[PDB]
Amino acid sequence: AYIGPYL
Amino acid sequence: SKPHQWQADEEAVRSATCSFSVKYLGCVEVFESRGMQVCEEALKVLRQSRRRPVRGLLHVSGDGLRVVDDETKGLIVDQTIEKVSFCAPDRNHERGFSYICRDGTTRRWMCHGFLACKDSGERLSHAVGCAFAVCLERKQRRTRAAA
Repeated sequence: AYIGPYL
Repeated sequence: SKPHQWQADEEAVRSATCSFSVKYLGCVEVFESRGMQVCEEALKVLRQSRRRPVRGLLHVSGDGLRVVDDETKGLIVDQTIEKVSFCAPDRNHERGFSYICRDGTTRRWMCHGFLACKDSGERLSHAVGCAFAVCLERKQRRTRAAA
């Protein structure tokens, strides 16, 4: 996705 | 809504001062609160349970999501965005999302769920999606190798 679901 | 108002909100978060309507379901108990697979199921729990959804607006300001109803006028998720476990949109299959907080001040791994009011992945998704941007604007997040 962006930051949440990854970073 | 294309270059006009969307350009504003996209910057609001940058300066920490945005917001968008929504029906924040509530909160549930979990054994993770640190992932995405838990959010997909967590939201489902918010329904099966008795976590009636609010009818107000999410106070997003690139610092901490402070969802508040438009009836009781009370803060539901009074947590910092930098401290919270962050959010993770279900699967953008129907404009669904869900936050998560590792205990902190919510007892334990408390999973959260909130379905966008307008429902169009263009109010909370991109709004809060950037809310964290201000937190780790330089992608300080340590998930990959990096260099």
